[PDB]
Amino acid sequence: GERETWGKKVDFLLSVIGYAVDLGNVWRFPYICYQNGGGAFLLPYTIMAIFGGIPLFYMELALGQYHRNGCISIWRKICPIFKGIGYAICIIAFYIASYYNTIMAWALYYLISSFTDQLPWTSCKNSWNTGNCTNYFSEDNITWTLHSTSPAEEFYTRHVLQIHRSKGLQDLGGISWQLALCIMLIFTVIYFSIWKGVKTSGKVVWVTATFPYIILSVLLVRGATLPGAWRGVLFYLKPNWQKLLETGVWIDAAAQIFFSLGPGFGVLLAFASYNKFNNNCYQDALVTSVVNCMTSFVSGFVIFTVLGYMAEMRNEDVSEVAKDAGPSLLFITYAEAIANMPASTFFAIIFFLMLITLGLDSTFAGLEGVITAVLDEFPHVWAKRRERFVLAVVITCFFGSLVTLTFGGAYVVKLLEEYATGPAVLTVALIEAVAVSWFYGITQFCRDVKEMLGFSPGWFWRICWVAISPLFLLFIICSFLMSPPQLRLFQYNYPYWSIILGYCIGTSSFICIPTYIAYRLIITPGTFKERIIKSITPETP
Amino acid sequence: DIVMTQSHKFMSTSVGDRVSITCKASQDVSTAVAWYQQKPGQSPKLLIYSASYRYTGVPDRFTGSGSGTDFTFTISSVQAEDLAVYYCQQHYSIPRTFGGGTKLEI
Amino acid sequence: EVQLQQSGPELVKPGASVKISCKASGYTFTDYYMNWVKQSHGKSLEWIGNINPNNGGTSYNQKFKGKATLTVDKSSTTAYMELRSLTSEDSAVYYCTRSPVRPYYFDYWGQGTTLTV
Ligand SMILES: CCCCCCCCCCCCO[C@@H]1O[C@H](CO)[C@@H](O[C@H]2O[C@H](CO)[C@@H](O)[C@H](O)[C@H]2O)[C@H](O)[C@H]1O
Ligand SMILES: Brc1ccc([C@@H]2CCNC[C@H]2COc2ccc3c(c2)OCO3)cc1
Ligand SMILES: *[C@@H]1O[C@H](CO)[C@@H](O)[C@H](O)[C@H]1NC(C)=O
Ligand SMILES: *[C@@H]1O[C@H](CO)[C@@H](O)[C@H](O)[C@H]1NC(C)=O
Repeated sequence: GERETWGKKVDFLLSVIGYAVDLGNVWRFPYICYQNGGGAFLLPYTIMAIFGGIPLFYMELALGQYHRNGCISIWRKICPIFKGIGYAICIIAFYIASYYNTIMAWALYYLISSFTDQLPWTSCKNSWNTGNCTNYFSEDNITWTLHSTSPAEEFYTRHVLQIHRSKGLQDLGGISWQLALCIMLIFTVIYFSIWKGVKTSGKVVWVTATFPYIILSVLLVRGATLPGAWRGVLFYLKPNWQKLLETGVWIDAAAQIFFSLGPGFGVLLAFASYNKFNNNCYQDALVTSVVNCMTSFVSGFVIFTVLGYMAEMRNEDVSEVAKDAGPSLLFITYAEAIANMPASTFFAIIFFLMLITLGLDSTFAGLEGVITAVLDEFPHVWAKRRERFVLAVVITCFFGSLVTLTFGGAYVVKLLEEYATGPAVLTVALIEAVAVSWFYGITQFCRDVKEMLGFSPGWFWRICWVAISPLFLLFIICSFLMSPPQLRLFQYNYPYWSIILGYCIGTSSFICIPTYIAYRLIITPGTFKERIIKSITPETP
Repeated sequence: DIVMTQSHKFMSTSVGDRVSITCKASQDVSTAVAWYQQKPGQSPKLLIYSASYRYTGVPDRFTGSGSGTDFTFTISSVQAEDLAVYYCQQHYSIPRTFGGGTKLEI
Repeated sequence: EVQLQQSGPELVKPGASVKISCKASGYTFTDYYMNWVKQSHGKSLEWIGNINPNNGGTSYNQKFKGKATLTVDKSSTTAYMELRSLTSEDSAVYYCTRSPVRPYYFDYWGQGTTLTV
């Protein structure tokens, strides 16, 4: 009687779809599709989706629907030895919400600054740029200098970020009041849209996750008809069969699909924890996976048609203009691609709003997962008033992101995106998968799926849950632990101490699970094997 | 990679007449084509970039036209010093590649 | 007014290594790229690699992965090219050209590296 149920069946579907879509399929997926094998990227993408995303998604959805709990205390009914996975998920999601909200802050500042008949980043002639100006081409009579930069580039690095004022990661300079007020407004929006629960989430997703689709569609309509759109699609579909021989393309496709579906994060548990008792979760997982894949595909088309248009109006070979990886692709390149076209105001506004809501829905999903997990873990003093402990986590995440709002926050947000996410979430996901697959009993899980839906899955899903997906996850994490990356951003390299701190942050979340099994022994005295046999099998419901 | 073929090295047009030479491109390019000269023994020098924009410092004798796949390098009535070799360059894709070039006889 | 100096002729035993020089004078060396071209005995031109003075980057050709290692010496406005694992046919004339970022033409060249084997 302490749980709840969604308003309808489409509400949970749209909420999980909004959780499955983010800026990933907007910018990271197409750049990967071009760099990592060209048009020949789709086949390994589909392979890794069938073998790495759908199994995890189906398993987590079914377990969350049956057990009706979060991701912290849900192991009391499954396998209580890995309860630290819950707290690891909480702190991981704290890191994620602290670094992600800065992107929405950038987007909403772009929105609030894009209300003018002449966009402030179209011409370099403002009171902040330097003598290194270089207007959009419009001609072939100019010689671009290495030190010369596009007007939108210097706008993004000198007005919305003030990044040149940062003399290195050792110092920070100062917080920007503009971005501070912007992220404060976005945090108030998140709270006032997440206060009640899934009853309000299912109503706000109707406009939160559906509005991006119409914006993407009108952008595709605008792009696919301009002179030069064909080169974009040709480059997006031109295969390169030699690339699939290297393991790099395969592991990058695996990482892309795993981050696009995002399982093992502890939010599918909370979402399915409100679904009906015997809803068609198999259909739900399949539909969500295909919708996420199709969204990534159509977003790749949308970005690459305008990239090809820009490459025909400017010099060709989008590979050169698509130099850097990150939000700079949208905030600099696509920014100019939109600004140089007629009706630039409305198009920039709708694009910025689409990015804003594609951030907000994912933030909603993550915070829902966190609050539901903690409420299921601590229902004694909490769970009576849900409006409390939500302001707590919102203020904590805001004061954590405060360190990113500084003038040199791009480096730290890219660091948090690169190291705090991948390894921690991958180890957590693989550990919970081998727990619910090797310790809880895959035969018990199949019998449970039978009891819920009405027919047990075939041997294919069985071997995918037992053999394919664990090997897949460990292969990803081992490939990531094979080549230590030395990344950079905006002509600035990352020092070695920055790499050590990134390793520490990316490991301060995996060291969270052993302290639970350590504290399990002090409070409960006795032999080790007794606690092992008590924590390998679940207790009474 | 990118291959820019054209006529042979011997086939050319003598002095006084109009000299038009093309250079076949593998893929399609918008305007990213450039031509060069090199006297036998010396270093190659730039003539025209973007296939139509002559670099600052060349006489009006030089002309560039053609786009897409067919690129016309039209010259006419060369002087006693315009005789040289002419390769076709592009700016499409890494690695950039030149062409075969053509003589100028007589 | 803008002259670029290089090395001269060198007949070297096959298997050894030669370091080519490229002087910059006339235009700001730290503002444009520094590429190299490979041309055989009266044959076509072929691009070799790319050099950036700010960070010493190198986007080498896939056909010259190890045939030439490229470094830059911004103090003397010079950029070397470590030519290791040389054979007889790789004894070709080279050039040091300036090039702005993405018009990709070669304004001023050198004097030709008459490398004999
Ligand atoms: C066993 C428990 C854990 C032990 C400790 C693990 C600590 C790991 C520290 C970070 C390790 C490397 O971290 C990981 O590096 C890879 C490889 O570049 C990055 O990956 C990045 O570059 C690769 C290049 O191939 C791209 O394919 C990929 O899309 C991109 O994200 C990941 O974003 C980062 O998460
Ligand atoms: Br690694 C990793 C693993 C999974 C994901 C999912 C998958 C794709 N769709 C959105 C994304 C959700 O990312 C979040 C954003 C805000 C949040 C949050 C989580 O929790 C607290 O607030 C991203 C990175
Ligand atoms: C362009 O930026 C560089 C960065 O160091 C600076 O040295 C140079 O002075 C700038 N150009 C002008 C004209 O100021
Ligand atoms: C650009 O250069 C060309 C030379 O081919 C010249 O004809 C044209 O007038 C120039 N355009 C300018 C300077 O705007």
